[PDB]
Amino acid sequence: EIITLQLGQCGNQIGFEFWKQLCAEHGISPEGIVEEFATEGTDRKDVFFYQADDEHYIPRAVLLDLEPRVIHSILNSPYAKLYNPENIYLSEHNNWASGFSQGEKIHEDIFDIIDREADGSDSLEGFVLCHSIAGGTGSGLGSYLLERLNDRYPKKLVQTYSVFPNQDEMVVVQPYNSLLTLKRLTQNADCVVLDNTALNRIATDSFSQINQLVSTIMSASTTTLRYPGYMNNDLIGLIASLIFLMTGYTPLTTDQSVASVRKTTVLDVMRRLLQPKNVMVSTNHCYIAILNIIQGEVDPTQVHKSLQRIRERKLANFIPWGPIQVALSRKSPYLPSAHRVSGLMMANHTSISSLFERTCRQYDKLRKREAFLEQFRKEDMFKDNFDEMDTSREIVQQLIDEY
Amino acid sequence: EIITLQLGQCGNQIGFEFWKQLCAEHGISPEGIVEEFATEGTDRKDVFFYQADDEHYIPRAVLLDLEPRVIHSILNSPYAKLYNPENIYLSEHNNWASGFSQGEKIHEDIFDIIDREADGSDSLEGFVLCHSIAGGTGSGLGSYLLERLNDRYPKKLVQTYSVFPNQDEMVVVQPYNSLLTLKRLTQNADCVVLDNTALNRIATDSFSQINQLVSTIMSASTTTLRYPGYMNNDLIGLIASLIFLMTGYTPLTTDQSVASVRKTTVLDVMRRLLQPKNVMVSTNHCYIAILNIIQGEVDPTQVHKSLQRIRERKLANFIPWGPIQVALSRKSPYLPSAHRVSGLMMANHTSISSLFERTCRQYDKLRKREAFLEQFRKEDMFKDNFDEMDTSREIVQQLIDEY
Amino acid sequence: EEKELVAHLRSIKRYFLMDQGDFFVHFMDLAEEELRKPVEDITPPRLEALLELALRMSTANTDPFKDDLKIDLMPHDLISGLEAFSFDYIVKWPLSLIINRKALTRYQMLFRHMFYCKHVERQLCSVWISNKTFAGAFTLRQRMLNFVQNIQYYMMFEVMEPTWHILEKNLKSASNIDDVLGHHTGFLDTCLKDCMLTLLKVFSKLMSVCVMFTNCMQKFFEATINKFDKNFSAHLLDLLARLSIYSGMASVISR
Amino acid sequence: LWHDKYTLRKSMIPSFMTMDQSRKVLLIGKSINFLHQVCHDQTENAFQGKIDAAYFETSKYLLDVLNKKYSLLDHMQAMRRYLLLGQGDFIRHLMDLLKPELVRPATTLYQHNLTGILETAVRATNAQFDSPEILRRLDVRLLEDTGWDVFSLDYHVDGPIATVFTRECMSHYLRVFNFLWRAKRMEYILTDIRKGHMCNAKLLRNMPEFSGVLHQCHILASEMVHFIHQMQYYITFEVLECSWDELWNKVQQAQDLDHIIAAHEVFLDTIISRCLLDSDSRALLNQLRAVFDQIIELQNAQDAIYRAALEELQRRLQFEEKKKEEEEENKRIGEFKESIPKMCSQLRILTHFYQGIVQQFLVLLTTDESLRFLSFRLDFNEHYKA
Repeated sequence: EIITLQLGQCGNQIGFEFWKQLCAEHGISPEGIVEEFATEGTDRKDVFFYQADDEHYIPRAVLLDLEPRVIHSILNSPYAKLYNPENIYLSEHNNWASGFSQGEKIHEDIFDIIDREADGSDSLEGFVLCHSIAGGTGSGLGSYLLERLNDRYPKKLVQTYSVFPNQDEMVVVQPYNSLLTLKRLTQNADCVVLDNTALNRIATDSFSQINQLVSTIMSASTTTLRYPGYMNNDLIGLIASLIFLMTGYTPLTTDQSVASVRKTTVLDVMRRLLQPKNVMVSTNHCYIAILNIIQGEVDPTQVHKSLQRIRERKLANFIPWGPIQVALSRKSPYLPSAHRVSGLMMANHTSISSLFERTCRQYDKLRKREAFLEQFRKEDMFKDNFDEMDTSREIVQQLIDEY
Repeated sequence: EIITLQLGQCGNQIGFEFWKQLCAEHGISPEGIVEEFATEGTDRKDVFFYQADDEHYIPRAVLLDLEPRVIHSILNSPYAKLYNPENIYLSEHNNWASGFSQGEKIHEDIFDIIDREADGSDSLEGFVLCHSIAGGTGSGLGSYLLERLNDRYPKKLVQTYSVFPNQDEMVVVQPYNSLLTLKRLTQNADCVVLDNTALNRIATDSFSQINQLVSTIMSASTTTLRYPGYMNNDLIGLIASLIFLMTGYTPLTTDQSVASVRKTTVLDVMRRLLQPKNVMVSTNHCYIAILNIIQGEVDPTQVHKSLQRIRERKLANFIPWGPIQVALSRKSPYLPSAHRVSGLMMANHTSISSLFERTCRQYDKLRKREAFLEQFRKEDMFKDNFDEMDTSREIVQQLIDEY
Repeated sequence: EEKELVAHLRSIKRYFLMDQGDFFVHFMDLAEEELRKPVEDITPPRLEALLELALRMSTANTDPFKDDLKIDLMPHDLISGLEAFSFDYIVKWPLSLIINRKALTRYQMLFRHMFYCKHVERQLCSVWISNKTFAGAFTLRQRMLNFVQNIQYYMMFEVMEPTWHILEKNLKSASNIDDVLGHHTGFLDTCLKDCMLTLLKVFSKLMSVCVMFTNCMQKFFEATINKFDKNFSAHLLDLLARLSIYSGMASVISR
Repeated sequence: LWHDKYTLRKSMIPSFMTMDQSRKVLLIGKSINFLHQVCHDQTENAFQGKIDAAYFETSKYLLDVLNKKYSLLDHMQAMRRYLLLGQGDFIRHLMDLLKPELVRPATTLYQHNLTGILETAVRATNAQFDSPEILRRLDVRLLEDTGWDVFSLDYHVDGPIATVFTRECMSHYLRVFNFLWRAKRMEYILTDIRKGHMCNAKLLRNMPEFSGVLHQCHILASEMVHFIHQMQYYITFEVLECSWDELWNKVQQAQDLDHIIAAHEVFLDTIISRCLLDSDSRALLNQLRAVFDQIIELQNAQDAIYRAALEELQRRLQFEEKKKEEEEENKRIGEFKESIPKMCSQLRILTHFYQGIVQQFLVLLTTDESLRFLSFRLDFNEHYKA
């Protein structure tokens, strides 16, 4: 089992479309009813859903937000009735310090909800977090929740889908929020970086479609856990096989781009997952780990041949000081198999360091002139000084040095 | 297996009608579907096509062009959906120097496409190039691609169908482009000369029909490779048996000229392939090599008798310092066999030298007065000097001397 | 059709060949502490009460034949407490002619060999969360975990998944029982050949250092981690050596 | 069950049955006795009409059960495509995959490795669309040097169909398969050399001092590829396509399975005769082997002259790209020009001996009649014979 903590407008939407994808996959009706064709289903549902006496299924989700508008719109959607009104929380009434201050203020009810959800699962495995690191809501609230959660639950995993601000496109106060959120991520987060720049780049070459792609990534990541097989039957198995990450998915094709039914082997897919173009995020930098989850018919002989050929062709580079993985799953029996075989890749690669070097460069490009610090001084945390900022910057520098 | 690189308007069309002929021969539907009557086919398809999971077949073709209009029209044809949109490339926005400069500029994506196509074939044998040597696009782009390909892939064949400018009919800057393209062809090309003058002469005695004939020549050249038999089961076998070339095809008859169903032996065909009239291109000059591929029913006794009689009649002349070949194939089981037996001839003959002597004479007729060099000086390659031109001219002179 | 056999063997792959990890990830999670005790100290009425529960809670609940799993603590290990545990299965007369005691201990030999590799990498992966808050022991854990994950993927998606798919098809073209008895014992003597079960006893000693390494890290030294590296890497270069001299058995090196 | 267990007793034949009628009963009895055990199946002037009535029915039924239950004909065609290289498409891919293996000595060769390669070829080429039964018998065998001397296909056949091949056709096909394997690698060598020259002149076309000796490397090739590419045609039309046509013509009209054996047995006595694998044509084949050897010695004396020119070209590249000393290399470049006339005396003495073994080869053909069609193939346009 698992819980999802989505914050800010970004996280709220991310959750909306993630649950849309999930209910599509598992044959869950918009109202929580189960379709007749899926009555005898074999798919495991406990992982993301828990059924109710009324036979309806409820997501293990909690909605958090500093503002009402987004969630109010969500509850006007056809999927509104699905969520649990008890879990959803809205502030009665864009800065990280303010977000953390509110988090300190509204500890009690949030952790009440979290405890209630936790006690309903026998074998909870970890946490899932969806948020944006730039905006005031996501950054600060996620920081506070991560801190108090790592404190509260020292034996549960914490996974996040953190969305990073666009850089080629010029939050004016993004450097501070990003740097602080990164501090908290290093200091508490167990383990999926995301950026609007490269994401929209691949989308080209509304937020609805972008986050549909993101939800696709999340669902494909959690597929095998959802669909038990032989190997990789747990999230901890995933994490151990890799341990910051980046992702790529081959069949990112429009509903109109099915006309080119290209004979898609496993070799061509796994190859495509390697190119920098498909890496959805934007010094002979090299890899640390690679995982490829493959959906559809697959012959392990083909997998071995592809691995052999790629190894000989040396299209990849590895650390000199240490000695990939190809897991196979099964598609949901419901969504059309427009793709003969499909592939998702999650990897750890040193080049990601550059991200922080940019943000650090951004942050250093402001701290020398004290820009937009007036609001921060208002909050208690930065009321006296900003040693928090210095510690966070040095922590990020240490991480970059370690990479 | 094989790849096709077609450049410029000439090459783009050439490819269009070549693939039209291929799909007609192999019973491939315009959309890439396979007809019911051809389900159990024995013809080999991997050579020019690779099938897809959707059961459709995709050509191993790449479209290149400095201008969009031609390919845009192609994609409005009934055959549009057949091609691979990924491979097709169009410049976002008539000189050789400009073409080569762009080639230097757009190296990365072109070779990305080429590598992707190459890695999908186990036993790639060589390359096929279709282009015109006069226009700015074909000449320069083919030059650049040939250079960087011979550099990249030192173990693959490079075959071209180069179209030469009309001379009896007065590209004003054709001499420069032709001379440079010839330099590159000698310096990198493994092995089919083509001219509009004699081609249209034989056509008489639109570009659609001319290039239909050209595609006929190409397909008849590749027949036996497409249709495996006993001998000549590889392109390298072809090249070794001959090694500049010229071509001729006997049954070049209109769809209206089938009324004269002339009893067509093998002897009469192979004889007809010898005359200068049928040579589609325009000092006791003699031959170097002759190959005759014969389609339809054929008795090797007839072939031996024809060879004996022609040898006795001494209708041909050979080199005094060195010691032909008649290969047989099978027609596709689909296209009507309006011809009882048909013949295609590819030969190497010394007279082709004259071509260059004309172009050299053309080029020398301009370099003495510095005509239309203003645009060339613009590009980096000819920004400082034109030593490239001098080296190319001397190389062509050396080739003529060698002949 | 009646007292079906093909729908009766899939109820064995679910438990013996470990095709469903939803019943294991939930069973070892319950009976872990009560198996590390030495043998002749655990009460069998307690394990059966834990097996009977681990089924119905997991996704193996949708099975007509789940009531035929019995615990059978064997005397001798795969030549205690944990290394002497294995399921046992009971069938009626008509289906017994196919799956008998001669061809069920073989199902019980190639299960323990897959419960042993499944047990070590369940704990060797567990030390990964203990160290997640002295820094050179991680690069050895990466060398060990990436070896057992590379044996299991070879033992499930290369030997027991392809050979089973043959048997499913090889039973539709059967003409008599004297052939079904040929395609079954023809499936077992093939698995025990492509697996290391039939010698390669260096595998047993190689897994011995891995469990010891997890133990050492379970007590939380700087001079013993480097000893295990020289010890474990020496046995691995022996495994890759003998697995090369063969005429599959050659594709394991690429794994 | 055909060659033995039945004997025509010359002593106990009644006088009122002619000696020919006594061989139609021994053939109707044998046709029914053999139809039961091995095939595994169970069912005056009026006297002469009874024997023929029992003949034109039993034998006509023996072929039906031997073409529908065993497909005797579908194996003859399939045993030509593979065992006689009649496929061409499949043997092409099979010679590209065995190249990295057979170059090693035979001691390191083990049969269990090659089968995976053969199985790969049958899957890639057009031979995949084929009857699964006949593909079950096609395997490899290891004759008992180099990997190109102990490899050969077998296509073992046992059962009722084994009464047509009888362990002698399988001892004759392998006697043929060697001559078709040698004449197939001696051709893919000569299209590799021709492939080298098609890349040679595309690199070192800037050294005019080397084309003088490089030219003799081309002419000797094109004079050698003719003799091979022509004899390769005599194998197709004069041996395979002609001697097989006289077999499929005497099968669609034959019957009683004893006009089939005698039509397939003589089909292996002309191919042995039209090829030079006879007993009294021994002086001819050993003469051909020498020409087969001179093709290999060219490949060894070519890459030496090929590589020695690429080294000197590579040094000449680096000797000027890093600097853009001058006297210490002109002696190296100067001596390199002096080694050229040494290599020229190789290709001048290798050619003058190659022509001395071909002009001797032709004289041996004028010896026993179908060979005359070969002397015309080689001596076309009378380039030899002065």
